Parts: sequence; structure tokens; C-alpha cells
Amino acid sequence: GPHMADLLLNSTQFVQAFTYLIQNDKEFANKLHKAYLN
Amino acid sequence: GPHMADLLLNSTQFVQAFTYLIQNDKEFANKLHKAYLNGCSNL
Amino acid sequence: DLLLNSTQFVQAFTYLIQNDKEFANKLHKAYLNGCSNLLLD
Repeated sequence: GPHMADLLLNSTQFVQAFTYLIQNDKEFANKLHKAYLN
Repeated sequence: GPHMADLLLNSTQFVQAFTYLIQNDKEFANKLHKAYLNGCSNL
Repeated sequence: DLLLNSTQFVQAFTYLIQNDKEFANKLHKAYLNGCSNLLLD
């Protein structure tokens, strides 16, 4: 039984999934800076 | 409870929910921010 | 290195996820994968 609350984007598992993604995606920061400009 | 699988967000709903959460949830935003910094300095 | 602050980052991220479809989908796949683990155990 995963809970209804466990599937919210801000739950542990997802934050973990996202931060891992962001922290490790080499291009992410460029994509991010280039996007402050625009 | 209900059938959890039915909570599954499509890519458009996903972008809506994320935007909302990153804009109104300080904890959420800061964790993503720190992942950004770390990424920067690590890479 | 620019190094945005958390105010600047939210704005940039919000913009990114709304406009760069490649990146949004990447996050969305991350999310689906998390969902899969949870739901299909």
C-alpha cells in the first residue's frame, strides 16, 4: 500500500528522482542559464 | 483506498503541477536549487 | 559561472519546464520511472 500522498511530485521519492536528475544532467545548467536570459 | 495508478499525470498535467509546487513550496524549490548548485560545482 | 539564486532559479526553472519540451519530458520520464517503482512495486 503506497499512499495517495506518496504520488505527489514533492514526496521523497520524486524529489530524490529529480534532484538526482538535475545534479547529474551535464547540459541542465546551460539550459537553465540560457533560460534566464529568455 | 482508491486505485493509485489513476493518479498518473500526463506530461501536460505534470508541467502544471510541478510549476505550482516549485512556486509555492519553499522546501521543494530549495532542494531543486541545491541540486543545481551541486551539479554546477561538481560538473 | 553565473550561479543563480533561489529566486532566479525558480523563474528560470519555471520558464525552462514550460518551453523546452525535451527537458520537461526528461523530468516526466524521471517521474514515470518513480511511479513505476512505487505502483508496480
